[PDB]
Amino acid sequence: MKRTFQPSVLKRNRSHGFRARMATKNGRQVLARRRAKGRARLTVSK
Amino acid sequence: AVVKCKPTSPGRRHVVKVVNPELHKGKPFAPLLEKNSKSGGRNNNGRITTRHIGGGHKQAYRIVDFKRNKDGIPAVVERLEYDPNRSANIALVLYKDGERRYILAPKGLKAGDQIQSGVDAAIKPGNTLPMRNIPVGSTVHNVEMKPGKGGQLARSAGTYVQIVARDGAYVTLRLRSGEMRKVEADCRATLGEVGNAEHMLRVLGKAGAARWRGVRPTVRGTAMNPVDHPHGGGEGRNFGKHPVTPWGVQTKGKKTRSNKRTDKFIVRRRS
RNA sequence: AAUUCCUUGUCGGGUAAGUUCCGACCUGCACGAAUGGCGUAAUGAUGGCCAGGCUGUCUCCACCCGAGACUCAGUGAAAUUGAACUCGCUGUGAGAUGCAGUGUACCCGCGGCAAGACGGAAAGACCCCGUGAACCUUUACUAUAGCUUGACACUGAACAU
RNA sequence: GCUCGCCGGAAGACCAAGGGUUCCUGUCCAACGUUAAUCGGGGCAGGGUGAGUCGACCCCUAAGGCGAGGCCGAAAGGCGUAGUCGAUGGGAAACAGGUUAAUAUUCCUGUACUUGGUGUUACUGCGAAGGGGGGACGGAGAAGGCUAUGUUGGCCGGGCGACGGUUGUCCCGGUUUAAGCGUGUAGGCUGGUUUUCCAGGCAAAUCCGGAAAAUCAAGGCUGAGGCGUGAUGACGAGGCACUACGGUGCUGAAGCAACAAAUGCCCUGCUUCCAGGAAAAGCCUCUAAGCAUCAGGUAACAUCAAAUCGUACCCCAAACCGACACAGGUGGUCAGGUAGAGAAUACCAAGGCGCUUGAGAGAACUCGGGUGAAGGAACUAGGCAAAAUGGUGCCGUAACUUCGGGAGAAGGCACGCUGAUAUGUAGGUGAGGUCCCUCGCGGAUGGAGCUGAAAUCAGUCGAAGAUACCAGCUGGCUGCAACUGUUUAUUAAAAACACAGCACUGUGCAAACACGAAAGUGGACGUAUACGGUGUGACGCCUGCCCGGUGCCGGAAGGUUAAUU
RNA sequence: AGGACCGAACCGACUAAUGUUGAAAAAUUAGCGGAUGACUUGUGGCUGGGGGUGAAAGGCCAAUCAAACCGGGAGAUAGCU
Repeated sequence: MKRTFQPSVLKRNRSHGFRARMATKNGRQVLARRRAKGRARLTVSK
Repeated sequence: AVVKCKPTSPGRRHVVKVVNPELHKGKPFAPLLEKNSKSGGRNNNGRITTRHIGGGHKQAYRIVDFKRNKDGIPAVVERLEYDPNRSANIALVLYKDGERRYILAPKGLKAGDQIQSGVDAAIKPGNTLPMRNIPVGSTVHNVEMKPGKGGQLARSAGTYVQIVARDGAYVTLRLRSGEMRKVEADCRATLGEVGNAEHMLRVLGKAGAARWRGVRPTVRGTAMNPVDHPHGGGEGRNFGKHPVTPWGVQTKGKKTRSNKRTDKFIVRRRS
């Protein structure tokens, strides 16, 4: 049975990568919220 | 020519084909070709703006000359070609100076016939002249609506318009729809009728034939649920309301023309 | 009749016997002509019905080959669980292992069966209730996008009546 | 280690995606492994991934994203031009052998190739963000010529048989060799060459396109494979000195032919059809602005450079997605033998495995199967399930029909093996020899050798010859839908949804309509034989009556009627 | 020639049994349908919540759909347990 998660590094970065988050105001707010929370891993870049 | 396919299997019993042997059996003129990417009926927002559009065979656009501004240059027809972007056929014309262009095919234009555009051009099918010079009552096609804009009327498979009267700067025309419209006499027009009369006689014969054209299936609307269409659902087949479009418009006689911008060039709507 | 309530309508065919099926009849509860009517070859993992072949489907089960079940060694769950020294019957309190009377019964496992413990599982979905929701409908109410009408503004010039 | 069993269009081999050390060696057995564990994809330590040619990066672009200005929008922001990004596509070059416990087209040996920089020499019109060519493109079908590959023979080496025979028509194994370079064949495409002229290719042009003459027919391009060379080499069954029986030096025979043959190659070809089949760059040419005893361009030689990153291992699975060492899911490539139409199926080769609890017993009952007296649907809501039919060839085949079908209708007969026809035929393949020549990978004749059906006749074995696996039950009446398709992922596959066809209606293009506060976009680079919406639903015969209601489309006399005044 | 025929791969999911604290939060086994097309598949892209998409089932939109998910208004309100 095919499951929901079909990994793809290229699609992973384009959808949730660091540059993608910086591309929009709302995405930049996501990083700001995560930085305020002190997240060790800001995004899924690596 | 119209030929009926033999009923060797379902899906071919009712297939009627329009075979034209005169059409070129080869690749078109590459220089006058352009990329034509499909849209699926979706605009720049990505939303379906026109339904029932999608799929179909890949097509390459042909640069058809709808202006015919090469005044005073005799041209000779090289061959007739099949155009996937339009119902009518197109003809490859070679001008006396070595330039090749694509034009709509009139009723009786073949390889070797000569055509010419301009005020002094002869009154023969395929020739383009301003409607001021064209005698009243003759049948024309590819009519221009504005001076120099390019042909915009009677471009279909076998359509044509006729000049009914010359009142001065404007010429009244009887369009295929029956509309009596007037345009400036300076507008250009092509003599004759676009020749594909048999185009309306074809029978697709099967569902797949429509899909080849890029026409996706149409869901009626009475077969949907109320959340989807005004015709909605019901237990069985009820349909107890006035017919409407999606989004709630009568679409059973209700006139939707509200332009009012020109509303002066129109003499009689139709019928 | 995918439509017929009365109804298994009536007659005929098929069967020893046919509420189904097929063919007619018309008394169409409550068919009907593009929310189509009546036909229709072909097609269908489609509905109904009848035959030949075929058989453990059955009369009526028998034997056999394997995997479990069973025993030994190793590892090692689960739902459930107020507490239990946790029997039958009749009666009682509204269908009793637990009350009354009476009968029966040495203590404890293992393999089986599933009648009861109103067995386990899911704060019944049916039903009603709440001045509870949610979507949906419309000639319910009140609004509103859109469409449409006119006035004024953007907006002037002469001429004639 | 010897047997046995299982897969073998994989349960083998090589990758992408993804994972990220699971790879190799040593060591340890608490935990992890559904048991034990000396073992492990477990713990610990060490080791391991070598590139001008593979891939990425890089050059080029598709869908699409972003977007200087710009247009639009309360703000946020939206769309989009010039541009710039974006592979799943296009663009230069490496093959064979050997080698490590673990890497190799990356290292080593041998033999090659590509694109650039600099310099020398000779000959020289060079030059672009421009022009043209090219790149460059569909589906189906059809053969023909080939190769991969396989079979047999020949050759070489070895063998003479645990039990009758086996020195022969016997048995086992091997018989392998690339890129590159040269040759330019089967076959495909195209008529060349020279001069003159021209409203075209945003300006120019010797290039492209077009026009008019002259002159010859042989010019050119593309092109699998074969052959030669690469190769006096490498590899090589097996031997000989070493030989911790763990393995290395040296040596190492034959290394040919015939036939069959692909879904691969010629083929981005050919034929044919309608639904009419990417873009851009590299590359080849054209000149402009400009530079000209320069600079640049062409060829040869020499020299230098080709960086950086990935490279282990798994990759139909115990390493990826499923919480698991989970009967699930996961794209590409490779495609042996016998039988067979076949990538089905059976049995096997190479290779890989026996699926991480076993040992006994041989109860009920459950699960998966085999067989069955007599009867044969009496079962049951229902022939559910099971049983049965099953192949090829020939004969034969109804109603009905849209004349295609129905149809493999139904039904019947023959199938093994041996021999002969014919010591292996018809057919296919085709050597030597002879003849011809513009003598060449040539043509004709020629038929050796090899390969090889099918049929007839006769004989013969069994209960049974399409013997296994594999492999249609058939027929009659009838409802519904024409049909192929589509649908409730995870209880509904249907008579529902689509459908071709039909009709009504809207829409004259800045179209109707749709998404958008707007710009704008789709509709459409379309134009009434078009497009949107609605209903109906192939086809055949037809589709009657009613406009009071509601809606829609017109109408003008009057009545009523908003802001405003 | 064919939304032609028989039939593997491939894509489907009609019947039955098993399983139902399953090997599996939909699978296995034996049959079954399509299998040159309205086919199927890899990679990437686009459409966003009263919205998308939908050969239409209220289907699907990350095991969730008559209005997804996450955070917030928020300790919504609960004449009810």
